[PDB]
Parts: sequence; structure tokens; C-alpha cells
Amino acid sequence: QCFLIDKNFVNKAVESANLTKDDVVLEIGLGKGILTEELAKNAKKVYVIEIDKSLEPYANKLKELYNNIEIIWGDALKVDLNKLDFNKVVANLPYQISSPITFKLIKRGFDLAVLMYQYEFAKRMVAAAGTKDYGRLSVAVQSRADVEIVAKVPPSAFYPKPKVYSAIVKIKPNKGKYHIENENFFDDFLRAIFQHRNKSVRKALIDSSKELNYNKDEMKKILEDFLNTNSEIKNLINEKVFKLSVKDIVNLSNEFYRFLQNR
Ligand SMILES: C[S@@+](CC[C@H](N)C(=O)[O-])C[C@H]1O[C@@H](n2cnc3c(N)ncnc32)[C@H](O)[C@@H]1O
Repeated sequence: QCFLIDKNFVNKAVESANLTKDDVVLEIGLGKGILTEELAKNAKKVYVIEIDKSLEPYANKLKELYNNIEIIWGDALKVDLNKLDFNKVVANLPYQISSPITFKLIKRGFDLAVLMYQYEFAKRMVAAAGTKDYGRLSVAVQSRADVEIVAKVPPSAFYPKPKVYSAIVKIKPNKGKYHIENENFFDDFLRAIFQHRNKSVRKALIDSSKELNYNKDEMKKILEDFLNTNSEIKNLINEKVFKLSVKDIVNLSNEFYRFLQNR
């Protein structure tokens, strides 16, 4: 595990979280408790989820100075977050769980999150349409949340010293911006098209038609018909997957759903 040892970046994350004594924070991973202490100072309460019992001495040391720290000993991927009552998430995330844990937190919901990722992963999270780093991850995150990189974090900020950079990412869920029609369908649609990101949306939808529960022939015929409901839809399915904006992919999947169910 790479522990955050540079207090300038702890200060930064804490600051980025815009904490008041009315916020309850969820922290993923205890570490040395350096981030934990700053959270307890500035928030009403902090839940820490830690899988390793060998770090208890830090927990018991902190519990002796602060009465507003509750430690949940377990695996952050397994804990039912619906049973906890918190509005914010601030953590130096264990880089192996970065993807599933993002989508679990976003699913559960929160006012704001401030999270440490590996730099390359953060780049994909914030990437603009039409770039090399734009992919399923970009769309899956942005369609649900406003994301930005707050700071680039050097290997020197951690101990032991990593091979690569990390990044502080600020996440602000915005459900009303894009309005997804059916979450399960939208997920299948993204998986399908980003399996062929440099093809047209329509050629992508055909090659991986399995994902939307069709064979290649039904889908080919489905797309010919869908095409004929308006010219906007014609221009979108003929464009390369990685060139559609999040707004276009959400808008396109919403209509392809309504087309399919009314069929
Ligand atoms: C990157 S360190 C960050 C800890 C601390 N915030 C720091 O930077 O000083 C990862 C921490 O999360 C814990 N951890 C790793 N995997 C976990 C998991 N699946 N669930 C809960 N905790 C985990 C590790 O024991 C370790 O304490």
C-alpha cells in the first residue's frame, strides 16, 4: 500500500471537499490516519472503511483524541453503503478498486467526492470527446457527475514511492444534466459501442449486438429502421463512437431505447 505522507496534499483534498460541521464523511482506507485526523477536525463525523486489522493501533490512537470517528472493519466493495448516512467521500483510494468503487459510490449517491486515483485513470475520467483518453469510463462517469482534476500528485508525496503519478479528482453528481432513460439499457449500450470505439456507432452496435440481446442480422435490420425516424439520428449513428459527446451518446441511447420498447 502507498501511504500519503505529504500533508500539503492531505490539506488540498480536505480543502477541495469544502467541509462544514454539518457534513458526514465516508473515508475508504485508514492508512496512517493522516487524512482521517483532518476529516474528523472539519466534519461532523467520519466513517472509515478499513480491511486490514493490523492498522488498528492507529485507529485506537485516533479514537483516543477524537470521539467522531467510527471504523468499519471490512472490504469496501462488500459493505452495504445504503446502511450508512453520509453526504461526502474523501479518500486516498487503493488503486486496485478504483473502478468498481467509483460506480458503487456514484450509485449510492453523495453531495461531493474528493478521491485519489492513479493519474492515467483520472485522465480517462475527465477526458473530452474525440481524444485518445476518451472511452467508456469517461462517458460512464460524466453522464452522472461533473468531474475535474484538482491537482497532479508526484511519486514523492507517497511512501513507498510509486512508479507513476496520482491525481486528486473532484466528483459532483448531477443527475438532472443528462437524464438517462433506463440505466440498465444505457450501460449495455455503452459497453456495446466502446467495444469498437473507432468504428461508427452503427457498425459498433452490430459487431457487439450480443450486448443488447440481438444477433447481427436483427440489429442490422433494427438500425435501418431506426435510421428512418429522423436525420439527427442518421448523423449520429454514422459518426465514430469516440467522437460523440456525452450529451449525444445519452440522447442517442435514450431514443434507441424508446424505439426498441415501442417495438
Ligand atoms: C492507498 S492506501 C490509503 C490510506 C490512507 N488514506 C493514506 O493515504 O495515508 C490504501 C488503504 O486502504 C486499505 N484497503 C486496501 N484495500 C481495501 C479494500 N478493498 N477495502 C477496504 N480497505 C482497503 C489498505 O489497508 C490501506 O490502509
